[PDB]
Amino acid sequence: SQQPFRPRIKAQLSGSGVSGNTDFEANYDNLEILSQTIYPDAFGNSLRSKIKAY
Amino acid sequence: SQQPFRPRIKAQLSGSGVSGNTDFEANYDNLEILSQTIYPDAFGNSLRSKIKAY
Repeated sequence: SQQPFRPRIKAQLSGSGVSGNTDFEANYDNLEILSQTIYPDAFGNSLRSKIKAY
Repeated sequence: SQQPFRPRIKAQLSGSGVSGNTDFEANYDNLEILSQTIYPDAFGNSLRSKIKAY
C-alpha cells in the first residue's frame, strides 16, 4: 500500500545501569528513536511501435 | 427513434358566426392548428485521471 515511508533507528544504549542491589529506577536508560521520511517518485518511459504489417 | 418532435395544439374557435337566416358560408370559422418543433441537443462532461500509480 505504497505511501511515503518512514524508517526508524534506535540508538545504542550507552548508560551505566545499576550495580548490586540498586534498583533500576536509580538509572533508567533512555531509548532514543531517529526517523526519516521517504517520499515516492513516479517515473517511466514508453516505446511506440510501427504498423502491425511492418 | 428520437427525431425532432412536433407537437400541436388546436386553438379555440372565435369569430362571430352567422345569425338568423344568414348561411354558414357568410362567416366560415378557421380551425387553427399551432405547432412547435423541439430539436434535440447533445451535451456531456468528462473527468480524466492521473497516472495509475498516483
